[PDB]
Amino acid sequence: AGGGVALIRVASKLADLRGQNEDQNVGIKVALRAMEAPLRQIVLNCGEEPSVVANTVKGGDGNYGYNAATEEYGNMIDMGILDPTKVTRSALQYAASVAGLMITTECMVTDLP
Amino acid sequence: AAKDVKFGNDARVKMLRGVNVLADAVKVTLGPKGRNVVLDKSFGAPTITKDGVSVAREIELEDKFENMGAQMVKEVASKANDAAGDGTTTATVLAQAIITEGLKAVACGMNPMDLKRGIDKAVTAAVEELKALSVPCSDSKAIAQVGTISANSDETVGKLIAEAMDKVGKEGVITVEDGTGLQDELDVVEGMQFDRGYLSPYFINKPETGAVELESPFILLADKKISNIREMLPVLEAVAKAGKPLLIIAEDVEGEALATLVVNTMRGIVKVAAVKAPGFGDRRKAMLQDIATLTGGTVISEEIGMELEKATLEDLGQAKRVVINKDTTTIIDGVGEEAAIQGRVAQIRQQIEEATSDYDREKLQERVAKLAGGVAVIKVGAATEVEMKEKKARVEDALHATRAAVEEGVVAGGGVALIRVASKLADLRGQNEDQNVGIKVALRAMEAPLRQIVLNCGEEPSVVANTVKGGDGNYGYNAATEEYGNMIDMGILDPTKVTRSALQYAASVAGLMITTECMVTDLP
Amino acid sequence: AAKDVKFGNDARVKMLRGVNVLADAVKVTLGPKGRNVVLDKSFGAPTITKDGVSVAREIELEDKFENMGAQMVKEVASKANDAAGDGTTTATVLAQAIITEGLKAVACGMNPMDLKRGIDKAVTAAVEELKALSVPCSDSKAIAQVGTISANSDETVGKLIAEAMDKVGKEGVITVEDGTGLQDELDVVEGMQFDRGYLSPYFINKPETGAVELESPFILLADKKISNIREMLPVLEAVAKAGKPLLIIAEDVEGEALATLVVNTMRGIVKVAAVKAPGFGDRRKAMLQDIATLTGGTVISEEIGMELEKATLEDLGQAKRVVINKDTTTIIDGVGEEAAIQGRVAQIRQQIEEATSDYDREKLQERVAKLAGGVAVIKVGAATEVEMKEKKARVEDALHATRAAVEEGVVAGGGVALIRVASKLADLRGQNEDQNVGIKVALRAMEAPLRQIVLNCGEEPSVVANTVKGGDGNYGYNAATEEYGNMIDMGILDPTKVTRSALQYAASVAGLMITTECMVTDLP
Amino acid sequence: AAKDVKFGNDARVKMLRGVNVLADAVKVTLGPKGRNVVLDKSFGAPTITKDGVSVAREIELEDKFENMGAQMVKEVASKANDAAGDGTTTATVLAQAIITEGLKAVACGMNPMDLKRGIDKAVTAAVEELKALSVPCSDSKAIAQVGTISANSDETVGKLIAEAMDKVGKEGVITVEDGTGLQDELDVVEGMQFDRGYLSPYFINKPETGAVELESPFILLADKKISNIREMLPVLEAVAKAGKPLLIIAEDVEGEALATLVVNTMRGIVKVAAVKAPGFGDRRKAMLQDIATLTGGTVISEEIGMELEKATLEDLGQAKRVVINKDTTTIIDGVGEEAAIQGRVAQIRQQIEEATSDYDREKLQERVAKLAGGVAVIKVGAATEVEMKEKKARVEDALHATRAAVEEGVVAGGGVALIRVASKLADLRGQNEDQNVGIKVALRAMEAPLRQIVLNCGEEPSVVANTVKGGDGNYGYNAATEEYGNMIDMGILDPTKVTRSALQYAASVAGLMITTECMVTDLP
Repeated sequence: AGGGVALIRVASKLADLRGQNEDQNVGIKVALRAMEAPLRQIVLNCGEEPSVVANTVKGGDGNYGYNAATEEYGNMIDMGILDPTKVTRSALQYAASVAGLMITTECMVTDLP
Repeated sequence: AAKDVKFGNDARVKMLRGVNVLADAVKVTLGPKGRNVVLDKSFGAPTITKDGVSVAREIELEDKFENMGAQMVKEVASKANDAAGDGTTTATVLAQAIITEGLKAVACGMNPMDLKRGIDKAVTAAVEELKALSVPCSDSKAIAQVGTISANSDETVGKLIAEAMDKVGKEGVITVEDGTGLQDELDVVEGMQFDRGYLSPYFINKPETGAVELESPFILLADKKISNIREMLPVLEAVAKAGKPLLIIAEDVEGEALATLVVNTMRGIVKVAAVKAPGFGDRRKAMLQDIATLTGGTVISEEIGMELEKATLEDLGQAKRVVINKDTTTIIDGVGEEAAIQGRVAQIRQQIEEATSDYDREKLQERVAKLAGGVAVIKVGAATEVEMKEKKARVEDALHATRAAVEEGVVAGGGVALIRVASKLADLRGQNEDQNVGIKVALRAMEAPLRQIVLNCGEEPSVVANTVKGGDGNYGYNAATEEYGNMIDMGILDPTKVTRSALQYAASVAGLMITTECMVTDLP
Repeated sequence: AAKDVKFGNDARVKMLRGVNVLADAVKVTLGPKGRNVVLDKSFGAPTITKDGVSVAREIELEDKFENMGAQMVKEVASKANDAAGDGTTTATVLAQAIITEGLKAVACGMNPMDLKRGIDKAVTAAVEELKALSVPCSDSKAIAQVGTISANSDETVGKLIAEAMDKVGKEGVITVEDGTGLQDELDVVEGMQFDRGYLSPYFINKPETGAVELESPFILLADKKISNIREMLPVLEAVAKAGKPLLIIAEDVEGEALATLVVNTMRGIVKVAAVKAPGFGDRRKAMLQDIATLTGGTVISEEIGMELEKATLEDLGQAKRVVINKDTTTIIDGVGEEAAIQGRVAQIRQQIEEATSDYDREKLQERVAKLAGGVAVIKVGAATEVEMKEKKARVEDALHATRAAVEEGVVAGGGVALIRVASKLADLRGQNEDQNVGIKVALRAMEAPLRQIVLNCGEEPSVVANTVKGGDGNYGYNAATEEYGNMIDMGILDPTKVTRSALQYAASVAGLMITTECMVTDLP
Repeated sequence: AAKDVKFGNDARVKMLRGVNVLADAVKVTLGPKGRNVVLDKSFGAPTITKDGVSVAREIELEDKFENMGAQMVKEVASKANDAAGDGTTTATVLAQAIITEGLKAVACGMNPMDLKRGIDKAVTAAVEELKALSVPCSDSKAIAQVGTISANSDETVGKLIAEAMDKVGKEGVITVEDGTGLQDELDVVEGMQFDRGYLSPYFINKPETGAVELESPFILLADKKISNIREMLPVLEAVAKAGKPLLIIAEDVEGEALATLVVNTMRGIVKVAAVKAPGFGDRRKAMLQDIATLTGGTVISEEIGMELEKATLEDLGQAKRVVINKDTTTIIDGVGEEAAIQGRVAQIRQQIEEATSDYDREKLQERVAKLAGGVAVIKVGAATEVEMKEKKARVEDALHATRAAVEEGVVAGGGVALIRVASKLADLRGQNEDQNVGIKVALRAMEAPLRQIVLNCGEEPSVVANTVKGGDGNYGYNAATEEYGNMIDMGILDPTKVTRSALQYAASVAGLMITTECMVTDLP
């Protein structure tokens, strides 16, 4: 399902996911909260409240989501708004990759101005 | 002195900046999850508080134009508190919301006069819709429930107020005093109340309530304007000997008489308070004699030929206690004889029969009701002094809220009554598009109190506001428990009078600021 | 005046900065290897001290917001000292630790209201766990041991306190005085104590203890509010002739009467002290007569018809000495006759038999216990005057610590009781993750006192804190000897009351600061 | 290079500032009472002009973001001029008006996407209403009248254009040339025109019209992409010997071939111009052979096996004159034989009969119409050379306006057609209130051209705009005579195409700027 609903749908299913310690648990929630950002941004550009739409999409199940073009809710696959699984997967993995590197960065070296 | 004059947008942004500083400082205290505000003092440690009235009082800004902005909204917000006993915070956040979106619409290019008219129409409609939503508070069961809720789920306070109102009536006079032991008391005494406050703020010796309180005072009664204190000298010196305070009930106290009394009391030479006599014209002189018979004194009028220089302690009336608000004076337990008081009631009660006019009849009925009705005196008891003072505070606040509930009923609390009303007026329109915007500005502003409460809880205001609007009636969001449901059943309610007053006073000043094109003040 | 208003993070970092300056200045004195703090004076040489109370008192910052921060925590920290007799330093370091990690968690994005609730739950649990760890202090052997430890291993002080408490009881009144020779003394005299402190700080003539001390004073007793000093003139002039100080026990002393007395005493014309009468209501008037019979004077009430203008030296009661704390007044060796006092005891003891209610019975038992119980008077002897003053100080401090030990027992000292308790609450959770963080913030903060003590020794706090947590019970690190072992056996212990009070008062203000969103103060 | 990035309001006010500087500079020239604009030059005296196109061209701002604003609107405004032959000034004032009120509404808090959609709906409706108001221009009487009005009331110019269009048809090709005497001429010759402009601006040798003009040129025809100039060397050197210019009609000319030709022509070694071949795919190769037969040359394709290195002057086609616009190429009086041309027409005319598809039939009809239709050549005569050049300019401008009138008719001039249309769409609404505002923004913007014209006259725009709206049809304000009346009868009219194009292109860029949230440019 497109319009960033696949990410928020997946994120809602992993509420019980935990790690080996509390810092890892926070790391999990940081990632799950971040998966709402694409949808929330799309909704913000429409001029609607992201919190309200994100909350409504999470309440539903499956490919239910918010059609940003028509500003109506419904099945995103039936409405013809979909991304290839490869682009959503790649986008998430590559985003998380660099975020992990920057989070674990303690030093930077560059030329003087 | 030379002035600084600003115009239009340049002047409006200054006021907006000013009211934002006041509103933002006050609105953090709103709701059950309200935040603390630390108010500094010159001596000692700072005051930590969640009281929006206490916070508001301190707010004064350096920028002259910004200050004017804040002081304008702050004045009308306190009138809501004087009228209904609550809603300073609520009125300040409502004012901010109307002003912010209003002044934005003025910069948009829309007509300020139409924006104001649209806001006023939306408020007028909202107040009527608010009365429909209002649940009455008639029987003494409901009076107890409202008093109980207002005193933080203390059934003893609701019991006290219900019993007190049962004695002297719903519109009767009730006063709270310090107890003399563990158990509470309730006594009816010869007393009176009239709508005339103190003539100067510097008579106040109880800054918490903001009222003058004199114990075992003498009461001077004079049908005349006291401008000079030279006439008062023989009276004031006679009062000072017995070691008791004084209450001046005259036509007025102006200039040098008022200024000298303020200096004498503030330094602490002789305790005194000055108030105007009730009413005006002929009925003023009639009501002055009611007080004289009640307190057991004598009226000193220039007409008959009696001077203040020749007055003595015997002419002065007396009582056990008196209380004076910004716009109220109360006399508790008068020394006057029962024969004289009952005799005066018989005179006025006969005049009701002889009365030809209705207006004449109605005013005579008010004079006997004040005199023959008396005053209820609740004495709050507790185990220790700290518990007695804390309980007494909850009784006074519950008594104010209960009165307002009895007058105009109660509505759903936590700012849901305003958003409920606002959702019902979606189809409300005006004469033109600028007025239509003015209406929507007002309806959007009515969500601000709830949205603020929800923000202080740490939840998303949009989500909660949207859910409350979806429902009907007294359905709302309980900010304390963070659960939805019927707000009246859950025991979260405001008197209709406080919500109404808060909205009307907020919209009043917002309308004035929106329609302001010029500001004048002294140079820095 | 115009105000400076700050909000949220901007306001919180100001308070954090302020409490850090206070805490860092005070916490260097903590522990047996505590460091010196040099406090400057305008005249003479500076004061070198290791007393956190003396250091704290001086702390005032230039930045208005930072000062507010420091003055907030400083107020509640001194309440722990007033309640338990010790723990200002400990409360200040605990407050800093909770605030630092708390305000960090607020910047993190976590809910301040949940953080506070988690802290409070952790403290409530910690206090219960602290009571379990507490070793009682019942018999007079244990009372001597605690007094001995508190007086720096002086067995003579423990012997004195044990014998004193054996005379008047555990909850009885004990006072320390200057000796008249080498050998110590202990005498029981007709006296009383009640929970009413001085009405103004400027009556204090002993700034070390911070208390009013009057020798051979007269005692005025009046059942009335004394607002004007005009009524006191004939009494004050009569007192001045005999050349003795005065004690005012009235309902209250307000405004001009209080202000004028403060000026007269401070200049040094006539020595006077003012205190409220004990209790309130009807029992206040009963307890005023207990003092009158004890001191051998007469009550001056307006009800019977007695005025302060007509009072004479014969009506005034008298004693040998009186002491007045921030919230306590003590009367030592009253002049009143044995026949009158024993007669008054017989009256009240008969009323206990006639008492229908339990509450009425319990208060009557308190009045006879105060009156018939008397006051123990320890007179500390020594060879020279310097040794007598130094010993007397150790007796007073040991007496405060011993009292607190008798009330709530003793726990392991050197900050190990807090870390021991904290290790036991690892599994403690709340309703949500923000509360869980709040709990861990509090549990981590309980290590701060020990970690600070270890830091002053020059050892690694992490290593010692880790080793203490590994052990069980009263096992801990002796900071003096730098050896591990049983802290109670090694003679390093705090009264449970001081550790409890320090933690609760520290957590109180930390909770308030964490939940603060706005600050208001005057412009610089 | 490092970039300067701005967002939202901060970025929008920069664009608004930029388009205001362009618009204000250009809009002073609008109307018959238009004001002069002095454009500076590095050498010689400045240029005084009332041409908004000339003024616009010069506008470039220092601030990078402001410049972007101006350069955006300036690009789309010139497209209206390229399409319809007029309306750069009009489009710039319309753009300013939509942008100013649009960006204001964005700062209001309204949705930019809805504002744009409302504007577009208003324009779509306006264009349809504009077509209804449009008076057709069909017969040759009306064609003369429009040409006469466009040439400043010169009936000789209208006569020339009417006769020219009567010869080659309404959609036929017409060209203007310098006369050879006093009397005018009109001749039809073998020629063609196709929609392919110059490949680089630096071929332009007539900067007034902004077009390439070559006299007695050779014409190279190649069915290939010419990237390298190494292949052209034997051809270019052969052309240089005869002392004549060259026209390159290839598939494309890219990179080094184009860059080297631009340098060679600009320095003035050999005159050359490069253009793409008409169409694409198979029909491109067909139309290249039409030109070869017309001009009397040979096509050089890689498919058959012919190289540009082996090409000679005989293979090159030839004509008397050629003209090349930004997006048009015209070939005038081809050398090709009448037998070959008529033979080629017979071939394609037979293919129309053999054509199975409609699309195939329609495109074959276009090829014969271009080839067999020919080109009209108006030669403008006058007494002196100064009069001949001035008249020739008026003929070309009148020919552009007449063309546009024949295509889509004519509407009332002086900006009254826009305000007339705008008054008819008062009831037009959208899906929500933000779209409704977007509609009104567009309708209010349509008054700007008239209001500007009236302002330049020195009259009050509000008064005139209000009077024109009150009337109906083609009633309007004649800015030249300062009298009201029927604008079509008074001889003040624009082609419907220029008013339509100006409005659509203005609304296009305004919609883009309104919906812009970010800007990126190089640092200063």
